[PDB]
Amino acid sequence: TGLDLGAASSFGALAPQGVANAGATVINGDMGTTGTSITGFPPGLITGQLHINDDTSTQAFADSRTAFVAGQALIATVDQAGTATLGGNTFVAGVYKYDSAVGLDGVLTLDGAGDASSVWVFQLATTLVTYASSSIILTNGAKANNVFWIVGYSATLGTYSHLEGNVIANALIAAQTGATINGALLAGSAVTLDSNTVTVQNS
Repeated sequence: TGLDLGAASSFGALAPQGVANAGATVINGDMGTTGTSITGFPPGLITGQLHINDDTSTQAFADSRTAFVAGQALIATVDQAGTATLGGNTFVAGVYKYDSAVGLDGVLTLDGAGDASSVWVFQLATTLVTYASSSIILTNGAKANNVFWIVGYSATLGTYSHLEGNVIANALIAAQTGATINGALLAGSAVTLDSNTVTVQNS
């Protein structure tokens, strides 16, 4: 019960209303927009293909929204209700449902429990915020590309934070200075970046 990102699966950063970057960002992956503005490359750099307003962009965007729809349609296996904090937890495979704003301060561990095909789907009804130097850790087989952050509004990643997983946001994804991602940023409005490293993971 992982999500298929389709043509989006090679993209480190994808958004309809553009990507804005500052600083020596490195995207180990493709980057695109169905709009026409990318700013800040250079000093940002990507290793893969740039797709600005072309067929790949259109298709990748649509698959990203498809994946988003699926991520929200899954039935939760853990209901976290109003819990506001992710940090300080170890979570095995699951569809975790949170009803409002969540933050990650400290360390969230994802425990593959011995099984590499472990899947996490975080259904975050509203915002995700991670804090400065917060981190997500993988253990016992957990793979980043089997982690899905389904963000009902927008995500903000804290300065020097580290995130594992595919971030699929309904609206904005803003990565603050020095945040690093093993995963992808698939936004419904814009992606903004500052001196980030985003490294697309496979399975």
